[PDB]
This record gives sequence, structure tokens and C-alpha cells, in this order.
Amino acid sequence: PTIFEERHLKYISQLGKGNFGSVELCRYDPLGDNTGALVAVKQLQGPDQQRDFQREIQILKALHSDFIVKYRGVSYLRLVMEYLPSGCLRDFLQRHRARLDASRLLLYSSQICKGMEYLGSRRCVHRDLAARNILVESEAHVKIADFGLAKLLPLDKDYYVVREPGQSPIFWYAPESLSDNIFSRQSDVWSFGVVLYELFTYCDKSCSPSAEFLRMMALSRLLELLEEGQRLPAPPACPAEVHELMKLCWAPSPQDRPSFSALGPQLDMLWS
Ligand SMILES: *C(=N)N[C@H]1CCc2ccc(-c3ncnc4[nH]ccc34)cc21
Repeated sequence: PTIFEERHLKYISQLGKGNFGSVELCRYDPLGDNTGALVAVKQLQGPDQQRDFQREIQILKALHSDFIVKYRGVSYLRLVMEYLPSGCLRDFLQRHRARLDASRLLLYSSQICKGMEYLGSRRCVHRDLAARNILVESEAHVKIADFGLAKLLPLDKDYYVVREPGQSPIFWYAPESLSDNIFSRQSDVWSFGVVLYELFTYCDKSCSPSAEFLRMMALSRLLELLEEGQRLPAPPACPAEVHELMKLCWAPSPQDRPSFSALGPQLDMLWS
């Protein structure tokens, strides 16, 4: 059931691209009559990239949570995942902003936090948490996706050091990642603070992390700004308690940031 034959996967459209791979919308149509289910299929477009892609598959296959995109199987070559037609949270917030209130944003925040607490329990560092990588299952249910940069922490170390600087938009990186390429569950907490910012701006492009940080200010300039203690401003009409939580996520030192387990009840308290 977790083995999909290539001949049965029908190409429909492109969902995403980047980091030497692409995600396509396919129909898994073994009957060949266009009645099959839609699936999201990721493929690689080098020998290192092959190892990285195999690692992504092994990570996602071992994750079982209502708040993590579901692994469906492999085609022998491609990673088959469930397709969420509402798409990513970034675009969903822009389209439905007039219908989503603070309570709903707090509901999404709590669900992303629960997914992250679970990832951390699996020793998994996501490294690319952003609203573009969160999928909408329904009006009241989000899931974390895109494990393309995810790493598993060894049992005796709580962080990971990368040799070359990252290739992701720099506005979600923690200072220690910008300065020393150090990643941990605590740098995912920093990124989560930026996701809270994205949620409470409804992913408005005019005050997005890139637009606002660039206005405030390149990698050396952002590191300088952050080290001075400058941060993204509270989003328009943001509840004060939410902005206070973002600032805690953005503590200069990773050991001073709250854990996802500590953030969870704090978000649930604000929701109710
Ligand atoms: C928002 N615009 N998000 C897109 C950025 C690139 C990308 C890749 C894949 C998806 C996606 N959409 C729906 N269902 C899925 N299951 C797994 C991945 C996906 C969305 C985006």
C-alpha cells in the first residue's frame, strides 16, 4: 500500500520547486479512468542530494502526527505524500484574512507548536519552519510540511553545525545560524517566532519578514540589527500577549528561548 507504480502516477501540475527538487500534483490512477486520488509527489531533479533525499524520506516515514504532513509511500525514486488542496498557510491567510479572527490564528499557532514539540521529541530539527511550509488541512487544522532540510540530532549532541551557509531566505534564521551555521530545536523556536509574526500579519507582503527587515536594515547587516536587539515590530492590531511570546522566541541566546512544551499551554491559554 506504500508502494506506488510510476506508470500509474499521472502528472497534473507543479506545486513547488527549490533545493535541487520539485513537488508535483499527481493523480494516482491505477484504473486509468481519472477517478484516482490526488497525491503530492516529490522528486530530485548529485550523489550528496541522493543521500539528502533518502534521509528526508526516512524522516517523514517515521513521523506520525495529526500536525505533520502524512507520508503515503514511495515510487521506485519519488516521495508520495498526501495532497492538501487548500495549500500553504501563507497563501491561505492572504485569501481568507477577512474571515479569520485572532482565536483562529491562535488555534493554528497551537497546532504548529504541538507538531514542533513532537518533532523535537523525535530529535528532528526542521530548519525551514515558515508559513510557506505549513499546509492547511481545513479551516481549523494546519500541518507542518517540507522536511527537505530536516536533520536528526545524534543521541549525544543537541545541535548540528552545517559547513556552508544556508540557501533559505535569511529572515527566518536564528542569530547563531546566521553567524556560525548552528541549528537546534532552539533555532526552530526562533523560526517559530517569525511564523507567529507571519500569522498575525496574515502573511501581508507589505510587512512580511523580508519587506520589514529590509526596511529596518545584507546577512552581516541583519546579524548586526539582531545583535543590537532590534526585532520585527508587533503586527498591526496584534494582541500584546502574542507579541510578548514572539519576543521570548527571539531571545538572543538559544538557552533563554522557551521550549515548544512551555509555549504550548501559553498559546492554549490565550486561545480559550
Ligand atoms: C505555498 N504557496 N506553499 C507551496 C510552496 C512550495 C510548495 C510545495 C508543496 C506544497 C503542497 N501543497 C499541497 N499539498 C502538499 N502536500 C505535500 C506538499 C504539498 C505547497 C507548496
